[PDB]
Amino acid sequence: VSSEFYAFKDGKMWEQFAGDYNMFFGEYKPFSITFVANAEEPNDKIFNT
Amino acid sequence: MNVNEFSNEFDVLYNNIMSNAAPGLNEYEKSVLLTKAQEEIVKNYFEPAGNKYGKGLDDSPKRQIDFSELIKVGEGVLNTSAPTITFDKRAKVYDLPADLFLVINEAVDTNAGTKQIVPISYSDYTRLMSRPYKEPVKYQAWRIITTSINNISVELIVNSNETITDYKVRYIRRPAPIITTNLSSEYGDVTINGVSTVSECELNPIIHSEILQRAVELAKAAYQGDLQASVELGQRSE
Repeated sequence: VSSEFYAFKDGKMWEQFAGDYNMFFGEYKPFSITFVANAEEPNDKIFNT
Repeated sequence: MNVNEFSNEFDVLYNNIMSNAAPGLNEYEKSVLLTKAQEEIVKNYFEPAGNKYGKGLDDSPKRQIDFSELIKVGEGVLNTSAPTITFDKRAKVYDLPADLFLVINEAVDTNAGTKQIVPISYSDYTRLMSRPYKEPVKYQAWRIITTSINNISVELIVNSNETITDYKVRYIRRPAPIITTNLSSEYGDVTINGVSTVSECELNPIIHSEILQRAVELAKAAYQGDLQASVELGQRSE
């Protein structure tokens, strides 16, 4: 709407990208990032740190 | 240093100044490495050729204070319960203490008098038994090890016409393990030397630094995984 992004859930309008971090619709949701670690993949490695 | 200090200070040395930069050891692994390190330190500082100074048990004040809390005096018990066979006709079998690591002085109290025991090698026994008399000198007795079952059995070859009334043994007691936590709490049934609970160091604080440094070196070698490092630091295992 104009120069701002909005969302509608549970009968209320939620302005996006304006609240506190990691708070979706008043609830805290976690964040994560997964990445495969395969360097020199024929070799067997002990993953340490 | 309490066990908590051995664990906390392993990570100021092994783990790149507690930076989690090196691999990371559990408390069971640290306990195992500390136990192995203390055994290695005892063995190296006992033999003069095993350390860097060429000095053995009683060759300097530092060495005397190192083994001060291991030296124990105990009596041998006659092994008359088991009617075994002795290699010498006049050998009275005696059982030694169970917590025995290295013997350094033995004496036998006879009716004639106290006699210092000489641990006689298998060559000297054959040499001295090829002669006319075949008895020790007036102020000494011989000792050779015999058939032993889950213990240490010694034949005391004292001169004939004499009876043994006592047998005192001064030895280095077997060190107790170093354990930094109750192993059963997180690791199922792992024991270091049969004890699963916290075990402090039974040694003088003077060599605690030596033991910790040796443990750190052993950890770094076991983790570098090179065969060369393992065989190089395996030299000092004796």
